[PDB]
Formats: sequence, C-alpha cells, structure tokens
Amino acid sequence: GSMLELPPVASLKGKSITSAEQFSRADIYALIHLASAMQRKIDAGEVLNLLQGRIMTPLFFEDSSRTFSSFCAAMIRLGGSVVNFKVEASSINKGETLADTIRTLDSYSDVLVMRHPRQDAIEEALSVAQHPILNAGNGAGEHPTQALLDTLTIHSELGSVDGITIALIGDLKMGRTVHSLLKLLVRNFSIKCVFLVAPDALQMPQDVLEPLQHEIATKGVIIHRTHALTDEVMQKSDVLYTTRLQKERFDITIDAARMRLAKEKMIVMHPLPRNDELSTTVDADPRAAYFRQMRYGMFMRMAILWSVLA
Amino acid sequence: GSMLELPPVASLKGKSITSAEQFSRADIYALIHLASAMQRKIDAGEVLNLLQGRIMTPLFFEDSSRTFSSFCAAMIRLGGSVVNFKVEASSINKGETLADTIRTLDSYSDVLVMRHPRQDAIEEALSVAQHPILNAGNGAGEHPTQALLDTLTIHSELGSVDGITIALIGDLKMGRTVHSLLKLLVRNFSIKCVFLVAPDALQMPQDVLEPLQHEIATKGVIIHRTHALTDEVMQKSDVLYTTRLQKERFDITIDAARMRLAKEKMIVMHPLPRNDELSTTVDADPRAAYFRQMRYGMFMRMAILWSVLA
Amino acid sequence: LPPVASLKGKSITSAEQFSRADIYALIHLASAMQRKIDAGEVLNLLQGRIMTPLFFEDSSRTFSSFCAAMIRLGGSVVNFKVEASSINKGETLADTIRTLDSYSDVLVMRHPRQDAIEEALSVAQHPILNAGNGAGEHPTQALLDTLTIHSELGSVDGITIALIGDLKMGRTVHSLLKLLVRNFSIKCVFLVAPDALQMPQDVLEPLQHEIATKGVIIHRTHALTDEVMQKSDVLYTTRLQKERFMASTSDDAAALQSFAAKADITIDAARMRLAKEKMIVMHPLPRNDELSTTVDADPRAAYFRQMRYGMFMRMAILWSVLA
Ligand SMILES: O=C(O)C[C@H](NC(=O)CP(=O)(O)O)C(=O)O
Ligand SMILES: O=C(O)C[C@H](NC(=O)CP(=O)(O)O)C(=O)O
Ligand SMILES: O=C(O)C[C@H](NC(=O)CP(=O)(O)O)C(=O)O
Repeated sequence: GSMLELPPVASLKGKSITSAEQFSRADIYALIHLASAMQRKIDAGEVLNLLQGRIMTPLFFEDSSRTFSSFCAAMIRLGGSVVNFKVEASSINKGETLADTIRTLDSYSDVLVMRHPRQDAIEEALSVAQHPILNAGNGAGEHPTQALLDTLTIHSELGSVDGITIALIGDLKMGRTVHSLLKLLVRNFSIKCVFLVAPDALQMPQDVLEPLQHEIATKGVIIHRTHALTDEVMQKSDVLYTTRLQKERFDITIDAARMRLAKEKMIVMHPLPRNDELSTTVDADPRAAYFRQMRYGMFMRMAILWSVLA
Repeated sequence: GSMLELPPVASLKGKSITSAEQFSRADIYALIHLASAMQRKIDAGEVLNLLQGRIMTPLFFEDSSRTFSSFCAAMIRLGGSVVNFKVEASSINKGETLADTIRTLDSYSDVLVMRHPRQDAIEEALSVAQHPILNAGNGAGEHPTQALLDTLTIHSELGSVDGITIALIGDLKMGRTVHSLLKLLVRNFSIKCVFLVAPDALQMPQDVLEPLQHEIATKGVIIHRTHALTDEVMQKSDVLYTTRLQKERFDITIDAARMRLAKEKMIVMHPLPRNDELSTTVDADPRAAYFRQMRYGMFMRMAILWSVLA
Repeated sequence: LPPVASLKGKSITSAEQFSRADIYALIHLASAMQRKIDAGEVLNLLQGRIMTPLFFEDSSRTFSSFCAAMIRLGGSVVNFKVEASSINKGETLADTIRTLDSYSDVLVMRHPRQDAIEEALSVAQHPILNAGNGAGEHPTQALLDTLTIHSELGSVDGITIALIGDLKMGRTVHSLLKLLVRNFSIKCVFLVAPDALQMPQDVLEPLQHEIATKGVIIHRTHALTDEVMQKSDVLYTTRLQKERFMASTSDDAAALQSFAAKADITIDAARMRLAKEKMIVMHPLPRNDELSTTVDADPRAAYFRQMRYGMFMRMAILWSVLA
C-alpha cells in the first residue's frame, strides 16, 4: 500500500466535530477512501509519521472502551501523542468547573476528544476552546464519529450504501449512535428503507425524524416502525444494526435461530458493548460484522484526526 | 541547531528540583529565555526531537490537572515519553512503602515528577532515587516549578519583574504556590512592594518571611499585610495573584466591579483551580492572564525538562 | 540485536513453553539491550507498534516495566483502564479482549482468575503476555529472575536456591521452579514455607520426572536454618499473598497466620551474617516485613537491580514477540 496517497479531507481542517449533520456525501466518501488507505498501509506494517509532536487529550466524563481506545490508537498510529488526563484524579475534586477544565486541557493540546453525560456539555466546551473538539458522545444526543465508522463498515462489507434497507434496533430513544447514523444516512445517501425496531417507549425521537422529513420525502426513503424483528424485517434488511438498552439514562433479540431467517448477503452490526440483545451464538456467523466494525473505527478515526490536524 | 536555538540551562543538569531557593537570578532568566524560545518553535509548528528515548514518570499522590498535564505535554513536545503510573492501581495496595515505590519507578525512568500530601515525602524520595525528582507540590510546602512559570508569566506579560508591586491574595498559609513564588521573587529580583492579602489565620507563614529577612533589608522591599483587597491594593498592584482556599489541608473576591479600580496595565493571576474568589466576569478582561499562565506553564516545563536531561 | 526467532508472534502463558536455548538467547539479547540503553543509545525497533496493558488487579513493576520496555524499543502504549471502561456497561471479559485486540499489536494481561488468560487466548488474534493469572503463573518474572541470577552469579547450572515464603499462592515461584528445573541442572532447592503455604502438588508432580532424572535435591523446611543460609547461592523470598486469602474463613486465617507463626523466614542483617560471600537475595516485590530494610545496603541484595533486569528482559521479549 506504499504508493497510496493520504490526502487529508480539506473541509475538516481545524474544525470541531459535533454532529453527523456537518458532513456532505463527498466528505464521507473521501473519509471512507482515506480510512481504506490508512488500513492498507497499517496492515502492510507501514509506519506513519504524519502527526509527530501533535497531542490528543481524551476528556471522558463517562465510561468507554472502544471510543477512547480507538482514538488513542488512531492518534498513535498517525505518529501523534496522547496526554492521559483522567477526571477522577483531577482538579475537579478541588471544585474546578467543566469550562475551566476544557480551558486547561486546551492549553496543551492540538485536539480534544470529549464524552459527557450532558447533551449541552460540548456546546459549552466549544464556547471556550481554541482547538478542535471531537464529540465522542454527548448524553443521549449524538455520536458523529460512530456514524462515520458505521457507514465505513457498511460500505466495506456490502460494497455500497445507496439502495440498502437497514433496521435500527433496540433503544432508539437514548441511542446517540442511531441518532447520528440515521442523520448521516438519510442526509447523504439514497437509502431504500429504514426499519425502526423498538418498543413504543424507546422509539426514535421526533427531534431526529422531523428535520429529516424533506429528505425522506424527496429521496423516497421508506420509514417503517415496528416493535419486533418480524419476518419481513429479517428478510428485507441488508443490515441489522442493534443496540444496548441505555440503562444508565434511567421482541428484538438476535441469536442464531433468529439468524436463519436472514438474507445470505447482509451484516449484523452493534456499536457495542452488548448485553443479551445480541447472542454469542451469532459470533461465528460470517455476517457478524460487529467485531470487524471496531477495527474499521480505528481507521476511520485515523482519517478524521489527520484531516482535522493536517 | 539546538545548541544555538534551545541551549539548555547547564546548572540544572541532572539535578532534582525541590525549592524555589535552589535557583539564582541568572538561572531564572536563562529558563525564561529558553521557555519563550520553546514557545516560538512550538507555535510555529516545529517538531522537537531532543528527548527521544527518555522517560518521565509522574508520581501523583494528590489530585492535579495543570501540573500533571503540562508535565506530560512538555515531555512529549520535547520528543520524550511518559510511563502512566497511577497510585490507586499500584502495588502500594499490597503494602509497599513510599521508598520502595520510588526505587521502582527510578528503575525505569530518566526523571520523576512527584506530588505528595506530606511535606517531607520529597526528601524521603531523594534519599533513595538515582534520577532527578521534580517537586510538583509537597503538602503545604512548596511548588517550585509553579513559581518559575508564574515568573515567566509576569516577565512575558509586563516586560519586567524588578520594580513591580505584587499582591498575593487568599490562602497564604496553605498556599504552596505563594510560598515558592514569594521566595523566588524576593531572593532574585528587586520587587518594589508586596501586599499579603489574607486574614491573620490564613496569613503568609513566618517560616517563609523570616528567612527572606536579609533580602528584604538589602533590596528595601516594602511589605504590608491587609485583611481585605482594599482600594490601595487595587490601585497600586501590577500583579494581583490570587489563590484558592486549600480546604483539603485543614472580602477578597476579584470580579469585574472590583476590577474597575485596577491599573490600565496590570495582570490578574491564579495558579488554579479557582473557586468563588475569582469571578468568571473577569475572564473577558485583557488583564486576565490566568489562562495564558497555564500555557507558559507548559513552555517553562519544557525548558526545565530539557535542562535537567540534556 | 537479533530477535529470538522462536518467540515471534506467540503468546506467553507459562514458563513451560521455553527451552534452555530460548532462555539463553533472551538473556543475551536482554544484556545486549542493557549495554545500548545504558550507553544512551535510542532504539527505533517497534515504532508504530502498540502494547495495551489489561490489568484487572494491582501492579507497579510489571505494568511499569512493560510500558517502559515498550517505549525504549520505540513502541507505544494505549493506556486502557478497567475502572472507567465499558465493563461498567456490562461488557464480558471476552468482548473486552476482542476490543483491545482490534487496536493493539500485543496485550499484556494480569487477572485475578487463573483461567482468564486461556479465555483471552481463545478470542484474541494478537499475542497475549501473561503478566500474572491468579495464583497460577508469572512467566516473564521467571525469565527476568533467571537473567538476574545469571548476571549476578555468572551461572545458573549447579546453584542451590531457597524458595521462601508463600509458596502456595506465589505465582512467581511457580514459574521460576518450572523454568529452573526444566532447563537447568539445579543442585538443590530449599522449599522454605510453613506447611499451610507449601509449594503445591500441581507444581511439583509435573516436575517429578525431571527432579528425579536430573538428581535435583528437594528439601522442605519451615525455617531459614543454618544449613539453608550457608548452602544457598540464592535466597528468593516472597510476600504473603493476603489478597488470595480474603474469604474471612478459618482455612484462610490459618494460612495467613502460618506465615509468621508456623515459620521462621525473616531475612534481616543479623540473618545475613550466616549467608555465604557469593550469593544473592532476591524478591519479585513488593515486600512487607519478611525482607528487612537492614539488608538493603548489602552488595548481595539484588532485589532492586532485579527490577532493572526486568525492564531489559521485557524489551528482549517484546522485540522477539513483535520483530
Ligand atoms: O453505550 C452504548 O451502548 C453505545 C455507544 N458505545 C460506544 O461508543 C463504545 P464505548 O462505550 O466502548 O466507547 C455509546 O453511545 O457510548
Ligand atoms: O491547588 C491549588 O489551588 C493551587 C495549586 N494548583 C496547581 O498546582 C494546579 P493543579 O492542581 O491543577 O496541578 C496547588 O498547589 O495544587
Ligand atoms: O505480588 C507479589 O508479591 C509478587 C508479584 N509481584 C509483581 O509482579 C510486582 P507487581 O505487582 O509490582 O507488578 C505478583 O505476583 O504480582
């Protein structure tokens, strides 16, 4: 992969990432191609030195395994460095405010990666930070880089995004992942059909669906609400994207039996982590893409960091 | 051409840093000049490779945001590395002593950065370590690199340290920052006047004032106590250095209204974190330098690290 | 700095997986790495490679020396912390392994459960290095301990070694006894512990063939007798593993008390007056009161230098695994 170019995505340069609404179809494709080239070079064992002497600081005010780790790994694999700031042993225990904490890490860093239980926390950070801030999850609001890596996953597994039927399953109300993903998909691609599969209490919120109505209508995107993985859903979906019940903010299980109803050419996705909604019996199935999904996330996050800091 | 552009301060080579007392006026000017050269290169986007293959290990037995992070960032910006040792998950929980803990990190590292709630813990660490130890705060004692970066901030903001009138405000008793700062300023500069602004119970300790007796007399420094931030203090001070009540170790509030009495040209400083003593209404004021102070912190710690390890 | 080829791309689980030739090639590579680092040389061997530590229980030396080792090879570290991870959202151990496996070149794993490493092995593609699995094994400890003996005394064959303290729960002495006996011609091993904390059968029995055919003497005592002090070339002593005895049961109370009450195993300056001239005192660390600070000034106290040999052995290991 040594002869592949790594052109940064210019429209991302020096900008904070807060929403899936920020990106055009052309940004996304260009991030996909960049991530793909990142993957090729890293897998061939090539050493990248694009971000030498640039610092990423993670500001994680809630738990994370994948998002924290992929961002760190992505930064390192670009030749960058990470300052390992941790909230629990910080000067917040001395009474420091969220705003002063952002200002503090912003003094040392080239980019901040921020996750916070309050939906409004990243606007607050944005209002005081000089350097780009990447939204790693703002309460039940959004998770725009998950959306990007999820789309990368779809494109690499199935070969296209236009024309798919996708089921978003589980806690759609509190799932910031499915908020960002639906936005990113409906705004930039010709989705055929979206199954919104959730108990009534946990349906996709109105504040996500409504701003999309113009695009849903002009592109003819079919939106179908269910409360179960019916036979129809199992048989038409090219992607089953399922989610964890977001317990910390307070049928639909996929197992191998349920999987014998699925199409030959489809993928099962989950942003992770999972509880019982997604059975380990599915893990050996080639259509299980939720592990590969995590590796795609590192390479997308490399495409993003390089584009922001180039 | 490092030895022209970033000459290390030779006097610091291979030595621990424990007190503001160990530095001459010439050391401080050499560090300031090296620090602002660090700043010039980093701000222009130049990558430093001075300390590749060298390791800094933080040993923080109390909370920190600024001191930990700026040391980690400074190390990284010099091309060096950090081993992220955390006290809370260490073999101290198996009953290891402080001395054994120090020998352990001393075995792997080139330099240790230590913050500890006990005043004598730095001297206990020195009696066993082979490599330099940088005192990042020892109980209510001293914070010597804070005094260095505070002095860089004064010099860079105002142009001069000789001849200033400075107010040290808040919890002067337990304020390890004002202990070191007063030492550093009075031993090496001809300060016109110091205001110590605190009720008697939180006044500057006698063990700080007494040993400065010779310098106070020889340079004719004026020193007054007040119990409040009076109009006279407001109108005469070039530097308002304010501090947090160190609650964990047991009117003077600056706000926009009080700032209406300040000189047109002066700075408000605070080593941070702040509580109610320094109102956010001050933040927009050009004289508010307590955010820029954090960034000088990084560059001073670059100058220090490079000098210790060159 | 030639990598030891047998280690390439392989997980490290047990002291049993190494040959004599493996051990000497690691020793020589470790000592070659020490030469260069001490001379101030910078190594770029693993630039762009990532090590992720997965520690589910406490560590100072193993965690820090793996990180430092990785760094001094030019490699990098992703500082994954269990306490603030998605484990709190209910993620299983398996799914945790697969997660960090997606980003890393090698995982260094310590877990209070003996079978956890094997479970990690069954899901991960990249090599896993056992940094301690319960009271089970600590394979890189045994390797660095052997480097220490070799560097300090000059030779491993022919030694008399006392293994002292909590031998029941001591994963270090488990790995070390296997490594030594499988691959060296040991003259004598003193198993010095109270009965309640003696070396387990599941360690000794698989070694019995080698013990017998090599004619290795095994002597059990519950004290540091004159005989042990005068004969031993190495006194390898251990901490009582209190955390393996947190049940509040009578079985646990008896085991915990026996360390001091049913044995006489403290090493202090007075005791060291009985030791030979050419020998070393070792301890994987951390220590409590079983190894007195009055021994620290003795040239025969090797337990601090042992930590430094540890960093160099771990460099030789990481480089050999990842080359
Ligand atoms: O938490 C979830 O279930 C989904 C989603 N998960 C992630 O981003 C992965 P992690 O929490 O491991 O970073 C999130 O919004 O945090
Ligand atoms: O804590 C204070 O208020 C003053 C001073 N503050 C600092 O050093 C900044 P930090 O605690 O963020 O490193 C200290 O002595 O800790
Ligand atoms: O814990 C002991 O007493 C011996 C042994 N110690 C070590 O490995 C050193 P550590 O805990 O510092 O990494 C262990 O098995 O953890």
